[PDB]
Amino acid sequence: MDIDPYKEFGATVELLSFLPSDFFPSVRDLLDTAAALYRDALESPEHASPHHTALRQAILAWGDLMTLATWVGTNLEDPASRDLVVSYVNTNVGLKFRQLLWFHISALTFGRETVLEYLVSFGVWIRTPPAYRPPNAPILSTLP
Amino acid sequence: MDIDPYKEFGATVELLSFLPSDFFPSVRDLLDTAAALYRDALESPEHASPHHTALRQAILAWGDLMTLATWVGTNLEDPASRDLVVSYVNTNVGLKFRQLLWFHISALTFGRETVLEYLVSFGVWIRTPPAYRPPNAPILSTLPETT
Amino acid sequence: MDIDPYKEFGATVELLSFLPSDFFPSVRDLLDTAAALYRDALESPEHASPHHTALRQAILAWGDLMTLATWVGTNLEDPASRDLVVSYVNTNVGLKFRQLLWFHISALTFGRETVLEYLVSFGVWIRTPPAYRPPNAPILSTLP
Amino acid sequence: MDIDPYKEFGATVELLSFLPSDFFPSVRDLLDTAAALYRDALESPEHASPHHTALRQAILAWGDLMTLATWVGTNLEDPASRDLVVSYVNTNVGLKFRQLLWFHISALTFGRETVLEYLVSFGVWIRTPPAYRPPNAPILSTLPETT
Amino acid sequence: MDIDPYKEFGATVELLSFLPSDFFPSVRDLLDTAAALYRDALESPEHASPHHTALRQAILAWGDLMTLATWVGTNLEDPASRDLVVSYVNTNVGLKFRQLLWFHISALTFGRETVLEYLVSFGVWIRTPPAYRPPNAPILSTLP
Amino acid sequence: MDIDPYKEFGATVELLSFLPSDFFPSVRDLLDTAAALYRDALESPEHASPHHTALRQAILAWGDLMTLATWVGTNLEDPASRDLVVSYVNTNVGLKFRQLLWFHISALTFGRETVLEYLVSFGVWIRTPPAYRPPNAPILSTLPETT
Repeated sequence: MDIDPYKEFGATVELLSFLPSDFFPSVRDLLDTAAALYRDALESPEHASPHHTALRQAILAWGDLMTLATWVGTNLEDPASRDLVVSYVNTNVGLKFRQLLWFHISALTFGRETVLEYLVSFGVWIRTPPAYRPPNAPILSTLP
Repeated sequence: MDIDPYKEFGATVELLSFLPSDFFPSVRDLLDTAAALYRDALESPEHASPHHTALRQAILAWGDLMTLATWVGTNLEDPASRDLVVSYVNTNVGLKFRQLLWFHISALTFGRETVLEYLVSFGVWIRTPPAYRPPNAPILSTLPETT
Repeated sequence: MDIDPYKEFGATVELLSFLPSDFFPSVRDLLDTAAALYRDALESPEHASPHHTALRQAILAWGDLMTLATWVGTNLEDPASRDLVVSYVNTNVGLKFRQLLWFHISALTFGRETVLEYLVSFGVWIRTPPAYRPPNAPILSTLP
Repeated sequence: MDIDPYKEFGATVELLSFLPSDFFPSVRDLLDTAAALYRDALESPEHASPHHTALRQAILAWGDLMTLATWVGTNLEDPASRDLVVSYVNTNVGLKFRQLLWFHISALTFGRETVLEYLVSFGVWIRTPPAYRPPNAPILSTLPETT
Repeated sequence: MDIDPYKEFGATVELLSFLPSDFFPSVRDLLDTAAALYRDALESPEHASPHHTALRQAILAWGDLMTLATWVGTNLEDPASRDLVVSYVNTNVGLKFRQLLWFHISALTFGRETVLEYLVSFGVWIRTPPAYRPPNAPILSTLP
Repeated sequence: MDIDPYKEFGATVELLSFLPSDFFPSVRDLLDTAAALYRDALESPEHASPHHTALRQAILAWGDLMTLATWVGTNLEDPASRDLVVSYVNTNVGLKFRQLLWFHISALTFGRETVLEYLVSFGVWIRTPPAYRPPNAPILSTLPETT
């Protein structure tokens, strides 16, 4: 129905819909990265931040998902439709799950509020026309 | 790798699982009830308890899952394999959801602690064969009143 | 020689023998339970209450039994005795464990005391004829 | 699964192997030793030291083991095997045993701490050249060892 | 076996494995640089920071190593295998010893904690796609 | 250039070296013992004393060294030179390691100060010819008790 996993973290999907998927790196990179960065905490009895809790869902859902996606190519014998599904999956799926994936990470990496900026900010960069906006786009920053 | 979305919720999946599918109410039922219950606060931006959040993810998750389930029969035209997936889905998959799903609901509705407690004890129930264990398995008791 | 495990907690071998095998769920089911609740608490560097140790022992020997048992017939081509080993496995030995096994676990969540009285009152239960025997065998209920 | 029945007293297997398989006496020796020393105790409903348990446990275990070893060829007398396994057993199993088995024993006799110690320091002895070490490694006894 | 020289400095190898060797300049540059920057302190009776202590190990190990590597081309007469070993060495070896080398230096140059950033940060740069991420990558910075 | 990984540890290599190889226990032995001893705290992120750290480096170092030693015989196929390097390695090289290696271990196990002290005195031992110096060279004495 109607529910935005970003709103509770005080956010909006559109803000993201208007910074095309092409951006958010490939799940893997994201995965591997994030993973072995907090693995310990990740598998800890303390959901310090919602992000954490959430995270896994996307993980399972997906992990368990791909774990299934591959199955398709086992108990099924019809390469026409079998090798077709993988498409919509590893593509039109990673979408909502990639940016989001990253998105979340970004917090622990940097911070909730702080994040906002990189969002809107870029929003300006993008929308702002080709000839002016210096290709040197916004990037997840420093400390102060 | 290996992670348990209950590590924080002081419990484990490996455990619950015993649970014969015959236990968890129909997906929709679960969806309805759940939603139908806390509806407002749900779509609210206020993360009261993590449980809430994740749950929501499970939603979109299953959301697109079904939002995709309808996609299966839409673009794919191979009535043989088509129904072979919808099955595994609404079943071999929903399980994990329905399973955990419900549990969550139960939490807020009965309080994280005591909740598992029920689950716990019950454990031995099933881990108990026929002729004995009264067919009156313990039930989600509306939290007993006072002391 | 002559020593009873149930003694360090005041109990005899006959005691449990009042619930002829058939009751005690089988090994697997049992095991899981533990780790399924004390995963870490198990491999925890603390001996909170002996029990654990005991348990762990049964686990060892056992874990070694199942490591040797499976081995019996795979690394040594054997006759009318590669499927006849599993026979004794279950019946006269594993039993003692299953009970003692479960036995502990139980108390580890119900309080050794009450735990005892369970099989106790229950004893008469089973030993008290059917048509008359109460419509419900007392169980390791959270207490109520 | 995985677990070290030594953490129960802040210990790990490894340490063991470091030592020569031979090092530890054969069960028999070991067995009697205690049975003739602490028998009175053990049998009593006092868990004084967790050790007690594990100890006796290993005993049941092995007790069944040997009550099984003799059963290895009770009803059936297989030619090239029946005594080649009762061999392997003591070979790759009684090992894990005796080590701790004894360890345990002496321990209660020489308090946990001191116990650990001895072997520790002893360790290097062996893993240290000839004319650069005492006539032999130090010994057990009570008051002598460090903290 | 299993041990990470970076972990004690609160770090992880992977973080580094995912920023390919090609990055870390040639040992020499690194060496000469680092060397005559703290030489004094380097050969001082005070291991102020572990980095120091560690450092030399890699140094010796390597210094003493190359000191040997060259030997290969002395008491050995077989150019086929002699001139082959140098390969795996000056390449597949400098690896773990270069980034690490630098890595350590980086501290004294900048600082422990501070470092972290340049790591993760870049992690974002890299992973982040070609068309957007401005070639102007992260670089060891300033003071505040 | 010229550096001494002992400058900080208040000592020098040039010194120790006298030490006839016959002194340092086998590499493995050293590895085992060492590891086997402080195992946990070792793989721990907490730098207690620098000694620890460096030591670890020596590990990887030798680690890849051997991790490479196995590489030698794997890809290179010239049985003549092959064994000519493995030798220099496990010997002409291990030396420095075994040498220092052990020393470290000794430190934590006996305390930086007193440790060298032993080493020190010993110095004159070897620097002393036959017929005199009792073949009972001073030994790593478990730190004498009290005053």
